[PDB]
Amino acid sequence: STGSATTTPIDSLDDAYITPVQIGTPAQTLNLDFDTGSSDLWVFSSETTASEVDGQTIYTPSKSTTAKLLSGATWSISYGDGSSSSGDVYTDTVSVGGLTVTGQAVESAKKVSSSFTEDSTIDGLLGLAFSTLNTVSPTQQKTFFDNAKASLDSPVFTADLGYHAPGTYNFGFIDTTAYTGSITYTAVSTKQGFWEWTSTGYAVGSGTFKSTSIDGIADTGTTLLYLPATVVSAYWAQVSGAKSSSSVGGYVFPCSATLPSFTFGVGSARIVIPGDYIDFGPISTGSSSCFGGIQSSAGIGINIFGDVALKAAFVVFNGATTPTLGFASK
Ligand SMILES: C#CCN(C)Cc1nc([C@]2(O)CN[C@@H](c3nc(-c4ccc(Br)cc4)no3)C2)cs1
Repeated sequence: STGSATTTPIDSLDDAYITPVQIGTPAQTLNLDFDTGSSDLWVFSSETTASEVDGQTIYTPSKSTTAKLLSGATWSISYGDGSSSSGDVYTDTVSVGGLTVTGQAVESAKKVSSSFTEDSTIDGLLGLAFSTLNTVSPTQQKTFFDNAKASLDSPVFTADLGYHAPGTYNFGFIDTTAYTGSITYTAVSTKQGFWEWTSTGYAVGSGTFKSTSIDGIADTGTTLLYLPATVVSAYWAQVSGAKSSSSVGGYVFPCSATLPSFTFGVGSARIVIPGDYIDFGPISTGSSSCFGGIQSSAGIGINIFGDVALKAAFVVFNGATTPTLGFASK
């Protein structure tokens, strides 16, 4: 089997991408944030504390003929921004882009933190990291991909995120029309539960390439590109007036600037992030200070190839017995 679904930016900055997911019978369609950096499929629901729901579409398990309480199971998760959610668990039929998993754990939120409430466009998350990170207790649950894997034509999914435009998540096949050149595959470590790999270096703008190993994770659920402070400083040093602002929480730059590209290495191949992809616009409405799309990982303990990087590429998440990541230009 295969599936194919369109993913759409939630706003004009590409802060996140949402993909429609069918849950239950009859289908209840919720728009979920596919997150290769976590492993829980959780939704706003009829159980979510009413004051914490503000415009989201909710899953109502009592209206699904295929829903079953996963008795005694609970879940609780926090994300890198400090947001969190928790609740109980149903199993139900879940379909993405025509690909169906029966008995998928659907984690129903009883509580969500303020950043989730405030984002009316995100109805929940669909985790696509390794199932060893799933938070359901006492019986850990598998991701949608892990459950689908054995049925897929090939044990892969691909992320083809757009820049200020929709893109595609495919399951079970590689769309050879969706990229240019070849896909370069690179080894993955699953030891931390992430799609963790080692970039071979970077370049700023038209500069020469610096060969240096950069461990990090491919994370569709993170907006920005978080890299070591040395690399990030070398990038922003090329932008007049750019500086790290403790009050804003990262590098800002004059909105009057044109930004240089940023290249990262994948083996002997290179992915070039256009400068415009690094512009996240005014820090507040009307400001002439703009927020940078490349930020230091120093406070977080891990480098993160988030959407800024991934949307410059066609990315293969190969979940074969030895997992690998593939990157192609597009
Ligand atoms: C600090 C620190 C150390 N590490 C915990 C950093 C890491 N963080 C991760 C994620 O938590 C998983 N994917 C990202 C993600 N964030 C979301 C999200 C959050 C809020 C809202 Br509102 C909507 C979506 N979805 O995915 C970040 C992996 S490693």
